Amino acid sequence: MKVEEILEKALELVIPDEEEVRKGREAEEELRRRLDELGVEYVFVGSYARNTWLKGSLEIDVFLLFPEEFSKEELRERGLEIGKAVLDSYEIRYAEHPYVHGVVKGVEVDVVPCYKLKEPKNIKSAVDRTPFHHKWLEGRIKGKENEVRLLKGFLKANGIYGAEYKVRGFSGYLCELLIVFYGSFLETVKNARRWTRRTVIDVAKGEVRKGEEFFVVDPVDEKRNVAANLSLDNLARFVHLCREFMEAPSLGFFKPKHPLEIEPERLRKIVEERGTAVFAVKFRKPDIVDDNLYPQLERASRKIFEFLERENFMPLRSAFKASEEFCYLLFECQIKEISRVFRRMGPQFEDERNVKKFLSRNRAFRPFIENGRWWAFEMRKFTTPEEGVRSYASTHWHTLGKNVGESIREYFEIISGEKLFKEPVTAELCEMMGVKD
RNA sequence: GGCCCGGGGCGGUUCGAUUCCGCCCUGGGCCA
Repeated sequence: MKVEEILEKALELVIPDEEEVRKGREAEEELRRRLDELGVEYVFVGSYARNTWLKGSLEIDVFLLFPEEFSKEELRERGLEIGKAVLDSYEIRYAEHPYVHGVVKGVEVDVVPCYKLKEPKNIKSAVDRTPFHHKWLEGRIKGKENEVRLLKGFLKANGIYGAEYKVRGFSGYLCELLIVFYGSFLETVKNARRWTRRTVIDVAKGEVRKGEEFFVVDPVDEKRNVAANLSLDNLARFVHLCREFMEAPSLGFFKPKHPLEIEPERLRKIVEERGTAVFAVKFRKPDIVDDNLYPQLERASRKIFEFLERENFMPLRSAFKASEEFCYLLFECQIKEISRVFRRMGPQFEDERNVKKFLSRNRAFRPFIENGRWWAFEMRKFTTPEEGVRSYASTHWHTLGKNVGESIREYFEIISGEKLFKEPVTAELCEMMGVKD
C-alpha cells in the first residue's frame, strides 16, 4: 500500500504495550528505592531511560558514578557489592571491565560502574562516555521515541541491528543519532538511499559531507565514529533495503524472516545442478565470547578461502556457523578436481644465469620455451579442494585465529557430500548459494 | 583476550622476494 499506512500498522510491532511498559515502570521504581536505601549515586541511562527500546527488549541500564580519583579496582569491588545487594539474582559479566547484571521484579538489569566526570576528554573507558551520550541525547530525542523504534524494528528484522561483531550492524546510539539528524524513520530511510561508502554524517555540525569512509561523528567526540563497526556490506544492504522499502512499502520489512528449514533432499539436488564442490571444516568451538569467536571465524574462513583461490580451486564463497558444541567453516568451489601437472613461469631466455638454475632442478617432464621465457611442468601435492584444506589447515592451524586456530590443531575434519547436509549447516549453505524459496 | 590497520628486528617456497606462504616487538582503531 502507501508508506504512511504501513508505518502506522508497523508501530504495533515495535512499540511496547501498556503491560511491558508498566512491568518496566514498577521494576524501574523498585530499583531506585533499593539504590537510595543505600544512598548510592546512580543514573539510569540507555534505551530504557529515554523510552526508545524495541518492543520485547526491556532492560534497565544503571550507571554508578564514582569520583574520578577512585581506583579501577575500587570501582569494581564496590560496583559488585552494590549490584549484589540490589539485584534479586545477579551474575557477573564482562566487556573491557567487569559489571553486574541480573533481574528485579522480573526485568533485565545492568549495573555498570563508571567515573562521574566533567569534560568528555577526561574519559578513560567506554562506560565513561555513556553518561555523556545520554546527556546529549535526552533533550534532543524527546517526542521521537517512536521513530527510533521503527528504525530499530526495521534493522533487527533484516538482521543488522546490533553493533557487536556477530552482526556488524547499527548500535542503538547510532539509531538515535540518525533520528535526531533526519527527524523521523521515513526521512532516514529516504536519505539513506543516497548514502555511499564515503559518506560522513556529522550531527553536531548538522552536516553531510564526502569523506574517507562511512563516518557518523559522535556529537560528544568528533574523533569517535559511531558506525565504526558497521561493515561495508551491511551498509550496502541497508541502502538497498531503503530503496526497496520506498519503492514497494511493505509491513513485511519489520517482520523477521522465516528460517525456512529446506528439505535436505532438495539441497543435494541443487548442489548437483551446480556441479561444484561443497565442503566444511569442522572443529570444536573454543570456549570464548562471541565477540572473540566471530572475528576469528571470519579470519579462518577468509584465510582458507584465499588458500583456495591461489591454489586454483576457484572458490565461489565462504561462510561459517557456530553452534554450542562445534563450529563449521563452509566453502563452495568451482573445481572438484584439477590435474596434477601445472605450469610455472621461469626466467627469460636472455640471462643464462637464471635459466641455468631454473633448468637445473630435478623435474619429471622437460621444460620448454614459450613467447621468449622458459616454463616448466610440475606436479601438485594435492588435486581436490578438500585435499588442499586438509593439508593447509593441518599445517597452518596457527594463523587462523588464536583460539580458533588452537582448536583446529588438536582436532578438525572435512565433511562433504551427503554427510554434510546432515550437519546443522543447511540454512547457511542455502544462504551462501543464493538458493531461493 | 581477541580482530582489524599502520610501522620496525628472522625462516620455508621460488631462477629470482621487502614484495608469495608463515613464525618471534612498536603505535592506532573496533566489540567498548
